Amino acid sequence: RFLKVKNWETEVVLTDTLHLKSTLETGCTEYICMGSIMHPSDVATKDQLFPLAKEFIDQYYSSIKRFGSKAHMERLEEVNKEIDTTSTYQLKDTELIYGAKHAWRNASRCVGRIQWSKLQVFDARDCTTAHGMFNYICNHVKYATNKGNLRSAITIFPQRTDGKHDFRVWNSQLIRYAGYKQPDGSTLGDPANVQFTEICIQQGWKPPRGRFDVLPLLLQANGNDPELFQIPPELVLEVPIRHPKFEWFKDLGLKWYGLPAVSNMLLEIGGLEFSACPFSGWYMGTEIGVRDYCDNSRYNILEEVAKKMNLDMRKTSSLWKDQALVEINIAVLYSFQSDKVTIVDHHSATESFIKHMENEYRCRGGCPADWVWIVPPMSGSITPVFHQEMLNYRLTPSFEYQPDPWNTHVWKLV
Amino acid sequence: PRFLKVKNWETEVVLTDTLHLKSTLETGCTEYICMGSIMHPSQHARRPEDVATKDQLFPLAKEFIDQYYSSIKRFGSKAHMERLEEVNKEIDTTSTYQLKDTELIYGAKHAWRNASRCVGRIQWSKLQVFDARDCTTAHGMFNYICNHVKYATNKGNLRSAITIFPQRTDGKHDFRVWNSQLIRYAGYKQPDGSTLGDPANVQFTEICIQQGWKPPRGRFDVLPLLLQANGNDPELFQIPPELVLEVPIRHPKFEWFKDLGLKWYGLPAVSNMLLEIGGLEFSACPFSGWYMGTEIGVRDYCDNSRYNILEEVAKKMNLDMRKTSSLWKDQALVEINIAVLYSFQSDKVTIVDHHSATESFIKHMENEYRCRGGCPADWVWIVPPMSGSITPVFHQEMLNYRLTPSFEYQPDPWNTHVWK
Ligand code: HEM
Ligand code: HEM
Ligand SMILES: C[C@H](O)[C@H](O)[C@H]1CNc2nc(N)[nH]c(=O)c2N1
Ligand SMILES: C[C@H](O)[C@H](O)[C@H]1CNc2nc(N)[nH]c(=O)c2N1
Ligand SMILES: CNCCCc1cc(C)cc(N)n1
Ligand SMILES: CNCCCc1cc(C)cc(N)n1
Ligand SMILES: [Zn+2]
Repeated sequence: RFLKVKNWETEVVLTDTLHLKSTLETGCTEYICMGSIMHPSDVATKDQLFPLAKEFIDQYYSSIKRFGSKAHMERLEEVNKEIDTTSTYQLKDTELIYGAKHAWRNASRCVGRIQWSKLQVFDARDCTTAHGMFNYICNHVKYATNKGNLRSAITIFPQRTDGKHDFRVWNSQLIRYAGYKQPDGSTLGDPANVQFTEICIQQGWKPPRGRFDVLPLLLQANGNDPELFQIPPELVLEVPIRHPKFEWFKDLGLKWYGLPAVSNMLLEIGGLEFSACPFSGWYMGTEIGVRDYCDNSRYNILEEVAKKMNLDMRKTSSLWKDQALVEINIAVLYSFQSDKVTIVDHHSATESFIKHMENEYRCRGGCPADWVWIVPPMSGSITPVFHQEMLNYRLTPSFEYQPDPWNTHVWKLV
Repeated sequence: PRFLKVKNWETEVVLTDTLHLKSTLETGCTEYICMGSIMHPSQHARRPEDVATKDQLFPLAKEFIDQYYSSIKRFGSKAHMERLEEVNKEIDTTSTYQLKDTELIYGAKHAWRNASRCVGRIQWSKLQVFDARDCTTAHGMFNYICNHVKYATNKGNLRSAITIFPQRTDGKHDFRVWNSQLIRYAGYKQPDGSTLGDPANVQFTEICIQQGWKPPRGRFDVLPLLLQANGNDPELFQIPPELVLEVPIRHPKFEWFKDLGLKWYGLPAVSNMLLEIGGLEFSACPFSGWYMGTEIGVRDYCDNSRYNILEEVAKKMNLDMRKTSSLWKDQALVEINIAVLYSFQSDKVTIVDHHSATESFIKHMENEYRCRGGCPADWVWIVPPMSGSITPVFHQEMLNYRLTPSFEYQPDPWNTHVWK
């Protein structure tokens, strides 16, 4: 069986055979599409783990042209031994690297996947304490930041065992700014992080109470209560935002951090669950300029920018929001480029994704892709992905969402 | 199971959908694959190829009549049972049946109500329905369409309307409007290789010329109507220009913008879709409303395989066009959409910006969840093609499913018509 996808701007048609390899739910049914649901909705038994592990080992030995080899059969046998005796198993280094890259390659919501095979994998499965996690994460940040010449990386902590000894980074990203609700109902800093800021303050963090306080790391090892650590400031690269034409823009006092690093997701490889696996790349400009700065629930600077632009803010149909949004996004890109911090604009990024997508169809039989997430949050139809049909399905290895740790952790102190 | 929630991530409002339990045909998606960005994911239809047997048509007829009599707090009433028996005899003796005027109006309005790709549906029950089922010729079709266009245009105070020509019978006698919209501009393949006018319409424009249309060969030549009645060869008709309201595009600050010489028509009137009610297929059912500005200014003017005028606007704005990261395309894109909205509003032609339209749709969703238990919506199509996330629909989860009556796509008639 085959499925065709068409680009309505170029008329190119690609043929997806890879979707036959999926085996997890999309959330949709034959009569309902849930393609726009954010999350369409504790450990595997021995019998469940066996075929998951086999499927992965089979896929890895196939990836390296060794399917059916004596080394393939011996690995299968070895894995079955571990599951039988210990109810789990341990990946080889080569399998871990392969699995981490393919979770990225399989990430249907990610437009930056042309880069998937250039991922630096840091094996942290020997870590046992939150201090050790802090060390590993500092090394990751320093390596990935590379003085502005950003390099993709992931650090992988010990896999889940019984579910009572999970490793977790409680932060949603490694570097994010604090948010403080004020008595008058206003918000200082990032409104998205108000809740996590409260948790930190409660654990003993002394907040500077400013607009751009880098949050501390809150790190949990082996199921223990999480612990606070301050990332050394010299490892946090930041970019002050200015505009190439509006000299007043710098007077907004805006800045952002250079390294985007998701730390709250779960990496599944061969049925094993890596609940702490922070990974980092580099920014597409609209992530900061459209969402981070201009979401109503975020920094929400459209009004102030539009005021300084003297826009007619009485009618929506003046498109003052649209005009201000573009300029903010110009500033963001000009600022990172001036400081020689890696960043990609949404036009360049989506153009590379189409080339990546077509290469994937040729060499792999397809490329699962989430149009709802791939299309940038501004100027959608002037990017090539808008006109690109895409098929969404779930391949494993994969990155998965997981409950926030403060909703499931049971505390131990006092 | 028997309820699905959708969340708005800006407001945290959650809505609970039970209406999807009434969905009739396949979305194309499965457990394992989502086809939500496929233009035509499914060929699942309610009636086969053409002239159905009794056991194929009657169950669909009964379902629609049942739904209509339930809608008006009857069901099982005397008139409902007689209507069932009347449709039964009509199918028995003609292999089809005829809708009452009330059923036809109910069906048209509910096809619009069920149109998951339409952001305009808060207006769904305010639709003027012109019954053109007595039409027999392309000349009569022309007369019906002129009246529709004049009524709908209403000197700029646009009014939504649909004109419904006779239903399909055996599939060799279809009524068709060959135009994709009642009013579009021609597109001309130039000798060097470029394209003059609207590149979307090059094929249709060439069919028209091949049918004896004499093209003025300009950038905004209103195409003729190409009308097909009762399966005969289609015939060309020129819409009287006084019925075709147009808006010259100017900009409220760039005085040079008018010198671009751009304009657009006021009336968007889709004429290539198929209206399905109770198993009956109306292959010619032109419907019109009024524009959301982005439809002209983002897609019509700025798509690559359309008018592609970002280039010119950008030069005149003196933007840096060396690299993409200057966002010169984004910047010109905004100015063009400002001009369009300013131009329509200045001439008092109905138009809605994408901020107002998406706000109305969120309110329409809330209304529909409250009274109907759900609202089918296609996020891929509802979210505007610019500034997506500063509109409220971007942050609104939506469920998509296929309710009947409905508007369906159908093949372009020149791929299927056997000429005489
Ligand atoms: C290298 C440059 C990269 C770029 C430009 C990029 C870009 C993006 C963008 C724009 C999104 C949408 C995120 C949002 O709007 O919140 C995204 C999502 C995602 N990316 Fe990439 N990314 C990059 C690297 C990576 C790497 C290295 C990984 C994993 C090793 C990764 C995995 C993911 C995943 C799992 C998501 C989905 C996150 C979610 O659903 O919340 N990406 N990426
Ligand atoms: C009254 C104001 C209306 C507005 C502002 C509006 C807006 C829109 C927009 C922006 C689209 C996306 C189409 C595109 O981007 O090409 C659309 C699609 C659609 N609308 Fe509405 N619409 C209106 C009236 C109507 C009416 C009166 C009907 C039917 C009686 C209708 C039925 C549909 C259908 C069936 C589609 C899908 C068409 C397709 O897939 O090509 N709309 N509408
Ligand atoms: C591939 C993609 O589905 C296709 O280009 C769609 C996307 N969303 C759209 N949305 C609207 N309103 N109009 C369109 O033509 C499209 N095109
Ligand atoms: C409701 C909707 O699914 C939600 O707002 C999505 C839409 N598309 C997105 N696309 C990206 N890249 N990031 C997002 O957070 C979202 N949010
Ligand atoms: C959930 N989205 C937040 C940030 C997503 C992301 C991740 C990565 C690795 C790079 C990037 N540019 N963006
Ligand atoms: C492919 N759709 C083109 C036109 C869509 C449309 C239809 C109607 C009735 C109104 C509107 N504002 N837009
Ligand atoms: Zn789907």
